[PDB]
Formats: sequence, C-alpha cells, structure tokens
Amino acid sequence: PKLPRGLRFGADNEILNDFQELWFPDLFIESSDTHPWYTLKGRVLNAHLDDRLPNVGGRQVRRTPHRVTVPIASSGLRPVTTVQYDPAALSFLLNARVDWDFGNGDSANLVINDFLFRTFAPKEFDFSNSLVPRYTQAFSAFNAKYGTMIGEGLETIKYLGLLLRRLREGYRAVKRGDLRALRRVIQSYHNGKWKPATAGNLWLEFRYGLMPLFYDIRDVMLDWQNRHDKIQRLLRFSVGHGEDYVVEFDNLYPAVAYFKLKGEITLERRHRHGISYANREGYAVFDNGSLRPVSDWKELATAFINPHEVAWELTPYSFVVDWFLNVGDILAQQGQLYHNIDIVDGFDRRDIRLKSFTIKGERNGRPVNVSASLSAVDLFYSRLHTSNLPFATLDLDTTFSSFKHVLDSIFLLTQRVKR
Amino acid sequence: AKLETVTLGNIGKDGKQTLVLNPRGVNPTNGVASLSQAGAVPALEKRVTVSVSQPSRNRKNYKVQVKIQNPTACTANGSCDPSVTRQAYADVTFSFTQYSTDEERAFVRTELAALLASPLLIDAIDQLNPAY
Amino acid sequence: AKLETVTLGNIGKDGKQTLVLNPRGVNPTNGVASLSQAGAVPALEKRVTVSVSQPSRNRKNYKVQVKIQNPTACTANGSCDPSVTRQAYADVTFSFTQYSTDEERAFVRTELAALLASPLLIDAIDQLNPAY
Amino acid sequence: AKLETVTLGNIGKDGKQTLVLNPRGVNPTNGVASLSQAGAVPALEKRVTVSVSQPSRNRKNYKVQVKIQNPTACTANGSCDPSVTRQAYADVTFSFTQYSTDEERAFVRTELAALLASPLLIDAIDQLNPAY
Amino acid sequence: AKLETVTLGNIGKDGKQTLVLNPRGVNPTNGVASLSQAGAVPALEKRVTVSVSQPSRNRKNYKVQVKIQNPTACTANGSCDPSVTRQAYADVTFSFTQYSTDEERAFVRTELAALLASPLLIDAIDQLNPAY
Amino acid sequence: AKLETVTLGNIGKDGKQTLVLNPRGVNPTNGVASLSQAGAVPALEKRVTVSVSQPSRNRKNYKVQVKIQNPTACSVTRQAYADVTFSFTQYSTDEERAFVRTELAALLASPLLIDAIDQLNPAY
RNA sequence: AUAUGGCGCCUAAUUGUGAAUAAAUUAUCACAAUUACUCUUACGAGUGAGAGGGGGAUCUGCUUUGCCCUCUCUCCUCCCA
Repeated sequence: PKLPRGLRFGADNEILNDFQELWFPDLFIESSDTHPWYTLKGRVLNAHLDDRLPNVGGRQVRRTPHRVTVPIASSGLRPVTTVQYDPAALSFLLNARVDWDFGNGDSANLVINDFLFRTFAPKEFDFSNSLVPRYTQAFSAFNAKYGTMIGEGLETIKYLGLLLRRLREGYRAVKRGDLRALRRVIQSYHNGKWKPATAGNLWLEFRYGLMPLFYDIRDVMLDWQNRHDKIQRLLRFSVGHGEDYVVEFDNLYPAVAYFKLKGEITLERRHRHGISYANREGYAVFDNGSLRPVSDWKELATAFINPHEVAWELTPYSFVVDWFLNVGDILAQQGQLYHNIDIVDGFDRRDIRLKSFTIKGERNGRPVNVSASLSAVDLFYSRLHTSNLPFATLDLDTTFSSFKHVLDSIFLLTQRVKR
Repeated sequence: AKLETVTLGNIGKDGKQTLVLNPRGVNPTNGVASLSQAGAVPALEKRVTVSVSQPSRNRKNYKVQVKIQNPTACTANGSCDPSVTRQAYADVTFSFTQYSTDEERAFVRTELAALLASPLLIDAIDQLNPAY
Repeated sequence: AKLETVTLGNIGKDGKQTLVLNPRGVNPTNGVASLSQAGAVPALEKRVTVSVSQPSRNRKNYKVQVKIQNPTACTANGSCDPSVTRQAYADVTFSFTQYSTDEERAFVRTELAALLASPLLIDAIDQLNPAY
Repeated sequence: AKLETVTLGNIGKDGKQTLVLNPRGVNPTNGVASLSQAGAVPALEKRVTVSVSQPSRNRKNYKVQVKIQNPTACTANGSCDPSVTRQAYADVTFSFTQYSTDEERAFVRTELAALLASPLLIDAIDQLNPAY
Repeated sequence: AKLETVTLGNIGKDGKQTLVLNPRGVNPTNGVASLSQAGAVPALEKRVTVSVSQPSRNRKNYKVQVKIQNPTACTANGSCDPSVTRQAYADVTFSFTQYSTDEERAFVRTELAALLASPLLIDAIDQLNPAY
Repeated sequence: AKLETVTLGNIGKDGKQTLVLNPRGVNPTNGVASLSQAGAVPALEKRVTVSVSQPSRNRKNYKVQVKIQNPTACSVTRQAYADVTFSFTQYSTDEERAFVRTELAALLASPLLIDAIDQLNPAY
C-alpha cells in the first residue's frame, strides 16, 4: 500500500520489485468509451444533416494495472513487465468524405467524423517454431562475434590489476619510509638509468614522480569502462519475426441505410522474444539504496593527475587510502555483474499493427467514391513473462568466472592496503 | 543426357504453376550444359546448369553438379528495364566413386527428391526453420 | 520443423523401395539436425543432415545445407562384420537474401525436385552421361 | 537421449537415499547436457554433465564423456551462506570405433555397472583400499 | 617551491576588479607550482601554473612556462552548479641561454609587462584586429 | 490543478472541430505538466505544456506559463506555437486572476484579435 | 571423406560524359553521383544494422513499445609499415 502496486519491501526495509505482481498481475475488464459519437456534416439527397448520434454500443477489454520497477543490477537493467490488452473487437476511426453524383436528381456530399467500427481480432497465433531456431546460431556465432572484445577486456582488467599492484608497492614503500628504495617503480617507466641530483622526499617522489603510471591507469581504466559498457549491453538477445494478415470488416451504415461501405484492412502481426542474463543470486534482492555512481570511476582516475589537490599537504595517507578503498568498492560492485549469469528474465510479446487498407462503396452500380484515411484506436498487444525456455540456452557463467575471479583478487589486493 | 525442352509442372507452394526451360549451348571452357526460361528475356534471367566431372588426378570420384539460379527483378515506378532486386540460388553436388553403380545413384537421387518433398525440408526453408 | 521419423516412399530406379530415417538429434555446436536409418552399426547407416545459417555480419545471407550419406555394405563371406567400401554423397545448398520470399524459395525447391525427377538429370546422374 | 527428470534410487552406503536430477540447458559451445539436483541452491552445487563427441579427422572413435561432480559444503557457526569445503567428482570415458555395435556398447555399460556394484570396487573406493 | 599568495589588481578593462591566488601545491617532476583563487569550483577558480626548467640533455637553454586558465563561470545552469562554457587559455613560454643575465631576463620581463599594459596588445587581444 | 483529459470543443475558424488532450508525465527537471493529442502519433506532435513558477530570487511575482505547439506535416513541414505568461504578485487575489483569465479569453474571441491572428492584419 | 581439411581465382561496385576505330560500339583512363529498406522520387523523413564520442543515468517511470540517456559517422569491411 505504501509502495506503488508493483513494489514490495525486503528484509531490511529496502525497495524491491514485487515479482508476484510483475509477472502474475491481476487482470481486469474495462469498457471505457473513447469516441461513442459520430458527426455527419454536409447534404445528402437534398437534405442537410448535422446530427450527433452515438456509435459505440458495448466495449470489453482485459488489461493489467499500472506498475513500477527498479533496476536489479549495477548496469541499470530493469525487469520486464507483464501487460495485456486483448480487445474483443478492433477499432478504427474513419474520417471519410462520402460523396457521389447520381442521375435523375441524386447527389450526396458530406464528411464523417468520429465514426468507428468493430471487427474480429485474430488472437490465436504462435510463431514459436519460427523464433526458437533463431537463438542457437546466434549463440554459436556470439563467441566468434565478440570473443575478441571479451578477450581484450579480460586482458585489460588484468592489466589494471597489475597497475594497482605496482601502485600498492609504491605506497607500501612510502608507508615504511625510504627515499632510495621508493624508486623501485620509478625505474619501471623512465626506460633509463635516472640518477639523483639532491636529497628528495617521500611524498615528493610519489605525488607526481609516477606520472606515466597515473596516465596509464587513467587510460586503461577508461578503456575498461568503455568495453564494460558494451559487454553488459551484450547480455541481451531480442529477436522477432513479422508477417502480414489482411482482414475484412462487416458491413456498416453511417447513414440510415443510405449507402454501404466495404473494403479491406491490412495489418501485420509480429511475434517477438527477448532473453536476458544477469546474476542468479542477488537479482531478487538488489540493494538500490547503497551503490556508488559511475562518475567517481573517472574521478579517481583523474585525481592523481589533477594539479589541484590540497590533501597532499594535509593528509596524503588518508586521501590515497580512500582512493584505494573506493576503487575496490566500485570493483566489487561491478563484480556482481558476472556472478552466476543465467536466464533470469524472459518475455514473449505478440502485437498487431496496421499498415494499409482499402475502401469500396457499393449500393447501386458502384456509385460511391471514397478518398479517406484510416487510423486505429485499439490494437492487440499481449506481453507475458515466461520462465520455461524449451531449448539449449547460452549459459555465460563459465566464460565470466574468470572476470569474477580477477575482480575479487583485485578487491582483496586493494582492501589489503592499510593506513 | 540429351538436351531439349524441359517441362516442370506442379511447382510453387500450391504446386500449380509450370516452368519450361529450353536448352542452350554447352559451355566448352568447362563442359556445362544449361537450360533457361522459355524466354524472351527471362531466358537470360533464370538458369539451370548441369555438369558431369569425370575422374582425373584431382578427381577420383566422378562428380555431378546441378546449379539453379532465379533472379527476382522489378521495375522502378518511372523506369523501363527491370533491375534485379533479389536472387535465389541452389546447388546440388553428387559425388560417386568409380565403382559406384546406377542402382545406388538412382537411390540417392530419388531420396533427395523425397527429402525435398518431405515436411522437414519444406518447413526448414520455406520458413527458414531449423528443426527444433 | 520438429524432428520426426521421416518415411520417404517410392524410391530408386523402379520406384519401389522405402526409407525410414529416425531423428537422431541436433548438433547445436553448428546447428545441424541429424537423421539416420534404423540400425546398429553407425558406419553402415544412411545419414542425412540439415542446417540453416542465418545472415551474419560477414555473410548477410540465408543459407540452408542438406547433406545425404549412403555407405555400401560389402559384407564379406564371414570372417568379421561388414566394412565400408563406397560412399555416395549428396550436397544441396540453398541460399537467399534477407528480403526473399517464401514464394520464391518454395518455388525454387519444387524446381529442384522436378529437375531431379526430369529425364535429363536421370541419365546425367544414373548413367553418368555428360549433359549433351 | 531425451533430457528430463532422472530419479536415482537405492543409493548410498546402505542404498536408501534417492537423488532427483532435473535437466538444464545444453552447452552450445561444446554440446554438453547437464542435470542437477531438484534445487534450489543444490542445483548449482551438484552437477552431472554428459557429452558425445562423434567421429572426425580428430575423432574415430566416438567418445562418450560422463562427469559427475558433488560439492560438499557447510555453514560456519555464525555465517549465513554455505561455503564449499570439498569437491568430489568422477569422469567416465567410453571410446568406441565406428564399426562398434550397440551390442558391444551395451554389454560394456552393464559390465561397468556390475563392476561398480561388485565388492572389489566397493571397498576399493569406499575405503580406498587397493586390491591386495 | 613556490608557496606565496599573490594579491593581483587592476583586472579587466575597467581596472576595478581584483583577484587573489593562493598556492595549491608543487609538482615534483618538472619544477611546476600551482596557484588558485579562493573558492571550491573549477570555473570560479582561476588557474596559474608557473614552471621553471634546467638543462639536462634534450636542450641547452632554460624554459620558463606560465599557463593561466580564466574559465567563464556561468551562474544560471539549471541548478546551483556553476559550470564552464568558455575556457580562457593563456600560455607563455620563455627560452634563455645559459650565458644570459638577470639583467637580460629582467629586460625581456619588463618589456613584456609594458607591452601588455600599453594600448598596443590590448587591441589585438581583446578587439582582435590586425596591424593596419 | 489535476491532470486529466481535456475536451476542447468549438474550435477553429468556424468553431467546429474538437481537441482531445490527454495528460503525460510532469517534467521533473522543471516541474511542467504536459498534454498531447489523443494519439497515437499526434501525441508526440501536438503539445500543450503548463507550469506555475512560484516566487524565487529572480521571480517574485508568480509566473504562470502556458505553451501550445502544433506541428503540421505531410515529416513536419510547419510549426505554429503560442505562449502565454501571467505574472502575478504575492498579494494578488484570485478575483484578479480570474478577471485576467476571462479578459484574455474574451479578447481572443473578440473581432479584433481574430482579425489580427487569422489574417494577420494590424489594427489599421 | 560429411561435418570440415586442402588447391586455385577474386575483388568496392553501378550508371552517365570525354577520347575509341573512316564511320557505330567502345574495354583502359579520366571525369561526376550512388550506395541498408519504406515513404513524393521533389526536398527530405522514418526504421534496421554497425562504428565512434559525450552524459553518468537508481530510489515513488512509463509501458496499445522493454527497457541506461544523449551527440557524431558508415551501409565491402578492419589492421600495420
């Protein structure tokens, strides 16, 4: 009651998504008239008619209420919502201008507005046989289509870990206290036998004496963020197939049995399916109230290169240890993106959309001429969540366990840094 | 393997149309006979080529190649000459050993025929539906 | 396109044999469904495979392969179980565009079927007679 | 080899426990089908993987692989999430020739089962006592 | 190491604006200092980085670099977060021979100051006009 | 100021057509409510935005703004739009505010402004 | 030898204009445009695909669309000396 319909509380009073309502909502019937009136303006058989009578007789559609979700992952992926709108009969307004000049004194010319008609809706259809095949091949080529980027990401993250380890060595040298031994890393960048000039200082030979290290760190962590972005974008596979289905509308008489209206309506129905992947443990209970942003990822990288920093003259130790700790925090946060990755969500959607139409008036010798434009009011749209996946999936846990291992190791390394 | 007019009937989804391919000249650069639509221009549009590769150092092991091409073309609203928008094509390659025998060859060919006629393949590429 | 016991009817020279292929399975490593004649010895079963490749970034084309495998028994008068001596292959390769039509591709199928029925291919495969 | 719920009864030292293993998705990258306990958490703990590599230029010599894997875990006094303190697992590997016979393969299966049932292997594993 | 507060004056055309630059640190790699305005915002804080080099191997002359940033700090930006819209770069670079003099350096120094103060450079830096 | 469906009848040169404006999300970046045509596509075409900016260090002086936007297509080939801004002091009274609203409506319905809008003719 | 292994050949291209032979084509070259589908074929719009960049994007949002926002570029490619 406190939270909106599609939400619920957790153990420690944390915002969470109510699956029972998300995937199994309470349908309800509705018969809310939208345009239960039509207006004819003009003259027919020398009779100016401008009445306004109703057109809608009875409505009935089942649908679901309004819901709210919240991302259940660091990347911000939201869960899918079960929705239904399956009108018993379709609806399409026709703002046509019927007119026809017949002999023996018989002319008609007027314009119709807010005139709709109900017709059958082909709900019974299933393209599973056509959609299921279009996953296996995609998965098989996946590794052949992105193994390159996954491998370069795996090496980039290990390179980040190596950089952080070298930085940790330098910091530990700083903490223990030594000017000459502190140059262990300094010799790892100059590519040359650098000689001293005078008596230096600990913080002086560490604040920017490691500019190549800082530049490398910034560059390759931006590199990893960029690849990361794509990689998590790569954890989703949506595919759909569309076909055309022409339909006929029953006869109708906008006037009082003065002229008949017939023709055809062109629609297409497309069946779509989308599979997703994420953690299989914390997906149900993902703390959205305590997470770090994504900007601090750039913040930490640029901090050491920032030539504006007063904490180097007040508390170097605190600032550098906080740098470590926040890096480890972000690392652990992104770690959950690769722990036990399996099918977590799945939706199947069936939707109908008009494309074209045709109109033909026939009362006596095909006297009517129609030049109208069609527009729909009600379209069949049914999107249901499903958990049964009757086909071989692409379980991407084994191919990501390495990344999880790497991030855990790096977090251990950085949390091992003490004041 | 005489070349002459070929009348394939019961063609298409419903198996009601018919296709009449006349013969053409046997490509002497590789010895390939060919048939094409009755004409006029579709004669240079839809093609059906027949090849029979005899044993040799590279071969062993006779081959028989049958290549069908059908280019779908359309006329832009304003142009005159139809330009090819899509093109469909298929190739069948039979490989037989030097001791192969006619019974088994015919066995194989008609088995291809019935397979193509069977629900399996008809679903698998009228709809592009791997068997699943 | 569910796999299922495929029963190919009249078959061969006189058109009197029949073939019964049981669904084996579908290799997903390459997305290919396998059918095989009911038997015990894998080396002496008639085999068939169908695959459909979607258009990829380096292909951008619908592909469908149908492969047919016919070993010969050549069982020896005792002394051990039979050994494979000859093997007939058939390899059919349909390829179409993203925008092609079930119409087109059913039509070209039934084209291939009629072609395999027609007298030309008859003696071009059976008799090994070069098309001429 | 349809995949479904497998009910493994009369197991353990006294042969009184039962194991229910449901299937999961089959590894497309190498074609490996998997079962695990009915769940919930033990599903990702216990695993049973089965694969059949068919012949090729590398395989000749069909190879049937059957891995079983049981993680023993527990909960520290004060902890919440169980941690795996141990991992038992075994691997069975059958290699058969293309001319192999269902006959042969079946008795092989049964002999392996009977050996596993025999006192010899019984004490050889249960107690890890060599044969002496 | 520069740790001095500079209380500037006669800023802008009116000459009634004043500024203060407080040190922020030293960059122990290239002999660079840092000074900023009092504040807590990049756009509101003006940057002054002086740098002095000595000959090592790549060059045989001194280098006195001076980089000043005067970002345009906008008030109304959708919230109370004054951002930057126009970054004001001012880069000055010197090169003195190792046999030069404090007299010569002061000479160039005062000539630069006087030209900057005179109405000569004001027209080319503010109004952007060429030498007619 | 509840957001709901608005049925504007008797509109146009001769006051015949009708506009059905359904509400949308109130823009949280600046607190502005929105209404759009019944749809489907015209929803993202036609727009009516309403905001009531309360006093601030620059306002004092409530400012009620109403913007109307009509794009005409055939791709949007033309775009008409109007904006009304009422500035009311803190001591202003709802008497004053309704007076002002009603006066502005009566002006837009008066011959002078129909002449100056429809055919765009200055009062001369 | 099926899966697939090996051999060879091959690549942006299409259209139009100059030269093209005494005269007609006219490959080679040059010159000019094109590139994915639908929309009038006017301008331009829409969508699919990919490439790159910026934003840092979660709390009580919608959803007759399934889901991080946005900018830029391409419709035989990508990489090095």
